Amino acid sequence: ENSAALLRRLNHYCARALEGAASLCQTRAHAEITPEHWLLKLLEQGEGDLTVLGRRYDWDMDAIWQSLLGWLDNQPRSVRSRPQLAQSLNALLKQAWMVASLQGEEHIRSVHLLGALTENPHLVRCDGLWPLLTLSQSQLQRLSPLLDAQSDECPET
Amino acid sequence: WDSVYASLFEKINL
Repeated sequence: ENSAALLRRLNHYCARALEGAASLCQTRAHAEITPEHWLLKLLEQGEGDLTVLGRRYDWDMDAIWQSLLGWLDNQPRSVRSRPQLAQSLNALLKQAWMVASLQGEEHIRSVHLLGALTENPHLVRCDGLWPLLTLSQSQLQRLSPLLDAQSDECPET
Repeated sequence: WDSVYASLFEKINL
């Protein structure tokens, strides 16, 4: 794969969202970090690629956000320790890296996770994520100039 | 070698 090597390939935005997802799992306890735990924090955070795509395609960001929170509520609780990465998140991490690397990128942004999730809609279980799965990666590839113009996932200068 | 990648790593690889 491998798990630790994939994480260092994440950009600042996605890494912060996963850290915040890990913090939440630790408090909710919450055995593993699922893509939904991460997607929740990605939306929660900013005007990231998902927020920009959400706007230009008009997604009920409230419903998605609400749907995610409701799913995370039906997540088995055990002991408030420190969490593992779910098989679904581990697989998403590998597919998103495959999407990012092929595009000549150095880091994985939320649109690469969306590109991975688009050809792998089974990695997510939460029903309210269907607007995220309406896009194709040929489409998301074309939308790159728009994403650099409005998203916090912005490289520098 | 980010100050922030380490903070993420703090959490459970197994």
